Amino acid sequence: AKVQVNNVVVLDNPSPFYNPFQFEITFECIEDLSEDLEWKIIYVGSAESEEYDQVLDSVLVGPVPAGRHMFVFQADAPNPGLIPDADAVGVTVVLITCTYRGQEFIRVGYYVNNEYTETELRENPPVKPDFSKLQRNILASNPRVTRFHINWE
Amino acid sequence: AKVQVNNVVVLDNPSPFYNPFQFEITFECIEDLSEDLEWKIIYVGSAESEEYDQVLDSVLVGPVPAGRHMFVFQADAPNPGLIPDADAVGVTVVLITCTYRGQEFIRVGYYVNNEYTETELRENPPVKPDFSKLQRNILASNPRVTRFHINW
Amino acid sequence: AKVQVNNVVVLDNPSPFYNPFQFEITFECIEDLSEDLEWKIIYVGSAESEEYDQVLDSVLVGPVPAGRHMFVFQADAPNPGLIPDADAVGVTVVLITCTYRGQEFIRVGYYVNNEYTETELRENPPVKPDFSKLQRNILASNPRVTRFHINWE
Amino acid sequence: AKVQVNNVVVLDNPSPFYNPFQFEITFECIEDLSEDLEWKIIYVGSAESEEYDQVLDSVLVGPVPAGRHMFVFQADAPNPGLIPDADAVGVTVVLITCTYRGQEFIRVGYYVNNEYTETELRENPPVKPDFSKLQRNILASNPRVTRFHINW
Amino acid sequence: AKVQVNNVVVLDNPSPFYNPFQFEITFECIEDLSEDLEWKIIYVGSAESEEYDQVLDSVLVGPVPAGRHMFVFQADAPNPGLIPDADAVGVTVVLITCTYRGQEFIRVGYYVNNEYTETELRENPPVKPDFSKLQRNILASNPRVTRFHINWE
Amino acid sequence: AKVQVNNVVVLDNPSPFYNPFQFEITFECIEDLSEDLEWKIIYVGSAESEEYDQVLDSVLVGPVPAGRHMFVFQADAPNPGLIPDADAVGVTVVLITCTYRGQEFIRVGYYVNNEYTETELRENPPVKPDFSKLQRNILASNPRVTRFHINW
Amino acid sequence: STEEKWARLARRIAGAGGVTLDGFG
Amino acid sequence: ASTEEKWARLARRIAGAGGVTLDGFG
Amino acid sequence: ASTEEKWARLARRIAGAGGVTLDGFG
Amino acid sequence: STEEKWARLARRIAGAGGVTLDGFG
Amino acid sequence: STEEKWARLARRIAGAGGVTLDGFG
Amino acid sequence: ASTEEKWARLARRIAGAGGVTLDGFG
Repeated sequence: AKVQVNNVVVLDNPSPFYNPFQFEITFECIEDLSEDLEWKIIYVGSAESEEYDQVLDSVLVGPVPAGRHMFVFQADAPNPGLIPDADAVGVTVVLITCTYRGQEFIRVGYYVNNEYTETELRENPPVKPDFSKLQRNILASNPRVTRFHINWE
Repeated sequence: AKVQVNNVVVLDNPSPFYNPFQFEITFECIEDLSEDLEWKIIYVGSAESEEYDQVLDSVLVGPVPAGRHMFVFQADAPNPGLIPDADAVGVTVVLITCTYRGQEFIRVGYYVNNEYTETELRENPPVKPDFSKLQRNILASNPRVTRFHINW
Repeated sequence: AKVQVNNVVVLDNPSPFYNPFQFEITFECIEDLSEDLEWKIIYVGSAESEEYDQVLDSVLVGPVPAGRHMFVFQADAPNPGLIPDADAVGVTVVLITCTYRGQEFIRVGYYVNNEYTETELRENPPVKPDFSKLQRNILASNPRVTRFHINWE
Repeated sequence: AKVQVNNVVVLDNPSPFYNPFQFEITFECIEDLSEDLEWKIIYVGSAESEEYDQVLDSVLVGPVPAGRHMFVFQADAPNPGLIPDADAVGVTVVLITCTYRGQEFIRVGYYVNNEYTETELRENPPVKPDFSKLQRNILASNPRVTRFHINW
Repeated sequence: AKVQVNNVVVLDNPSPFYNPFQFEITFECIEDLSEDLEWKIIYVGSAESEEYDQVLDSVLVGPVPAGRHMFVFQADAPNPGLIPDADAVGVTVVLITCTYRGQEFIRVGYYVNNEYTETELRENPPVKPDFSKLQRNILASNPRVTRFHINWE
Repeated sequence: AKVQVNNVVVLDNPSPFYNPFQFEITFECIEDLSEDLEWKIIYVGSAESEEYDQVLDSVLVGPVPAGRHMFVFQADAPNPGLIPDADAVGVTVVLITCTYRGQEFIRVGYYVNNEYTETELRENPPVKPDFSKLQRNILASNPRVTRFHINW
Repeated sequence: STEEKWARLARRIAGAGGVTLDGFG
Repeated sequence: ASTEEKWARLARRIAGAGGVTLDGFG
Repeated sequence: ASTEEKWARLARRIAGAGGVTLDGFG
Repeated sequence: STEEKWARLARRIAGAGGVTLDGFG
Repeated sequence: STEEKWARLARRIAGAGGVTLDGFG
Repeated sequence: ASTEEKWARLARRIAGAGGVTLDGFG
C-alpha cells in the first residue's frame, strides 16, 4: 500500500443530531502519488437497506507527496427526511472510505448511538422521531478498520 | 481498467410510469479500444425472481478513442404486463451495465420508488395496479456503483 | 475465449408440452479448433432436486474453423413420467450448455412457463397433471447467459 | 487433466438390495502415468450424515499407458446394519471417485431409489426395513459428473 | 506434499471411556525433512462449541528421512469434567492432525459413538452421565481424510 | 512467516473481574525485522456485536532481531459500563493479535468464563450484574490459534 | 417457500463460478 | 419472504457478484 | 430437516466441493 | 431479529474482501 | 436440530480449505 | 439468537477471517 491511515480523531462528539461531523485524519504516503485520493463520509441511515445510505461529503486530496499528512474532514448532518423512523433511535454506522483511482483501499467504520438525552423521551420515544432532541454519540473508542488490496499502479 | 465511468446524471425524474428513462453518462477511455462497448438498461420487475427482468435498451458505442466521452442513454418504460402485482407499487431497482468483449466491468444500480401521487389511490391501492397513475422516482442521490475485473 | 455465443433464437414457441424444442444458435470461433464442441439441452424437471434433470439432446459440432457459425439445435420433449406432479404446472428452467474438452464455457438458461390454456384447467388444475393440455412458453425475451473461464489449450 | 472419464454404464440395474453393484467404466489416458489410479465406490447410507458412508470397494489400476481403457468395477452391497431406518426406503446416492497421487479429479454421482416391489409392503412399509424385499434402482439416465483440478 | 499418510489403524477399539486411544500411523516421506512433524489427537467434547475441544496428546516426530515410517500414537482418555452432559452420550468426533512448520497438511477425523452397553442405562440414560459405564466405539471403517495445501519450503 | 508464536502462558488466572490480564508470550523471529510488531489484547464484551469490543492494551515491540524473544503482556480489566447485562455472566472470548506493517498474521483466542463464586449469587444472579463479585476464568488449556498470510 | 423455489431455479440457471448476464446481446 | 429478505434480494441485484460496490463514482 | 434439505444434502454429497458438476460426461 | 440488525451493521462496516481490525493503532 | 449437530461434527472433521475424502486408502 | 448462535458468533470472533485456526501452537 502506498497510503497508510495512521489515525482518525473524532471531534465535536457527542453532538446534537443536526450538528456537523468532524474527523481529524492522519495518513502516511510511502511514495509520491500523481493522482488524487478521494475521501468520503457515508452515513448508514438504515441497517435494513443500502437504499438509506447518505454520502455526507466527498473530498479530493492531492497531489500527494511522500510523507505524513493531516486534514480535518467535515461533513454536514444527515437529512432526517431520508432516515426510516424504525432506525432513527438506536445504533447505526458512519463510514470513512478512501479510494485511489476508483479503488477503495481503506474503510473506517464507527458505531453511532442516536438517543434522546431527556429521561422522558428516552423511556417513551415518540412514534415520529424528534431529531432536534436526538444526540449523536460516535463510539470513537472502537474504530473498525478494514484494508483492501488495490492496484497502486 | 481501460474505461472508467465518471458520472451518471438521472434526467426526467420523477416521471409517470409510462415515460422513458433518460441517463446522461460520462466516461473516460484510458487508451483506444478496438472493440465496442455494450451498454444496457435493465429493469428488475421483481425482487423475487430474475425471470421478471426487462432489458429496456441496449446500445453499442465504438470504436472508442482515448479521452472523455458523454452520451444520453434513453430507454422505453417497462412493460406492465410482465410486472407481478405484488412488486408494482413500492421499491425496485434499475441497472446500467457496460460490457467489453462480452465481459461486464461496471454495474450502476439505482433504487426506484413507484407510488401513486393521488391521495385516494395512495390510501386505498387497487388490487390490480393502476400503472397510468404510478409515478417512478429514481433515487438519483444514491447511485450504487460496482466495478468488476475483466480481461481488457 | 476461443468460442463466443452471439445469439440464441427460440423457435416454435409457445408449443404443446409434447412438441420438440428448437433453438437457432449463432456462434463465433476466434481461431480454428482441433477438437469438437459439445452442446446439450437440459430440462430441469424439478427446482427441488437435480435428480429430475433430463438431458434432452446432446450434439457434437466440429472440427470448428475460425469464423461465424449457425445451427438449429432440436430436442425431443421431456418425459412426463420423470416430472414430479408438484413441478409440472408453473415455472421451471431449460438450459443450453457447451463444453470444449469436457469444460463448460457457456450456459444459456431460459425460464419456462408450463400452463393450461383452458380457463377451466387453469383455475382448477387436476391433481395428476394433464400433459397433453399443457402449453410450454419459454421466456425468450429474457435469456440468462453465464460464461465460465476454461482452458482452451 | 491426464485422465478423462468417457462414460460409465450401469449394469444389473435394477437389482435386489443384497446384489452387487456393477459399473463398466471407460476412460482415456492422454499420456503414460507413472503412478496408479485409485477408484472407489461409496454408498451414502444417510443424507443426514457422512458417518453413514460405506466405501463398498476400492481398486488400484496401473501403471496406466496412454490410450483408451475399459474395466468392470464391481462392489458388494452395503451393510444394512449400518443404514439408519429413516433412510433405508426412498432416495439416496452412490458415488464413484478416482484419485491420482491421492488427489480426487473425478466424482460420478447417481441417485439411487430403494423401494419395495410388493404391493402390501409398498402401501404399509414396516417400521424395521425389510432389506430382503427392497429393490435398488440406480437412476442411470442422470449421471452427475464433477471434475476437480489436481496436480498431475 | 513431502509427507503422505498411508493409513491409520485404530487399536483397542471399542473400549471403556477411561481407557487410552491407540492409533498405528503409517506415513511416507518423499524427501528428507530438516524440521519435525507435529502430530496431535484432538477430542471434540461438544459439537456445539470448539470451547470443548481437548488436545489429548501432542508429539514431535523427526528428523524425518525419506521413506516409509510407522509409529503408535497413544493418548489418554478425555477429562469427563470438561464434557457437557448433553454431548456425553451419542456421537462425537476424534481428530488426528499433523503440522509441518506450524501448517496443518493432514486431518484425519473419526466419528465416535459413546454409549452404555447395559440395556437398562441405554433405554434410561441418567441425567448426570455415568462415564465409568460408557463404551467408546470409534467408527474405524469410515476414516474422513482431509488434505490441505501447505508451504513445504 | 518471519515471526512464529511459540506459546502463550496465561498468568493470574482465575482472577476477580477487576484484576489485570497477564500473558507471557514467547515468539521466534526467523530474520531481523526493520519494522515494529504491534500486539493487542481485545476483550469481546458481547457475542452479539463487535460494537462491544474493548482494546484493553496495545504495545509496539521492535526493532526485532532474529532469534527467540519473550515478554509479559499486561492489560487492565475491561470497563463494566460498556458490557451489556445479558453478556456479563457466562462465556465470552479474549483475543491476542499481532500485526506487521499493519497486517494481522496471528490471532490467539481464549474462551473466558465469568461467574459468581458466592453460592447465593450463583443461584440467584442479580438483574444488574455485580462485577465486584465476578470471577474471570480464562480457559488456558484450549488456546485457539489462527495464522494469516501477510506480506512480510 | 415460493422465494426458495425461485432461488433454486436461479442457481440451476447460473451454475457456479461464472458471471451471469441478461442477454448476449 | 420478509421485508428484510426483499431488501437483501434488491441489494444482490444491484451488486451482481465478484465486484466491489461503492456509494457513488464518487 | 425438511424434504428440500434432504435433496440439498444429497446434491452436496454428489458434488463434493471445489469442482464443476455437469449432467453427463456427456 | 436484534442479532440480524447487528450482523447487518457489521457487514456495512466491513464491506467485502478485506481484513477488518479493531483500531489502527 | 439433529441435522445441525451432524453438520457441526462434519465441519469439525473437515476443518476448512481442504479436500475431504473417505479413506486413504 | 439461540445458545448455538452465541457459540458460533464467539467462534467467528476467535477465528477472524481468511486464516487457519488450530488447537494450540501446539
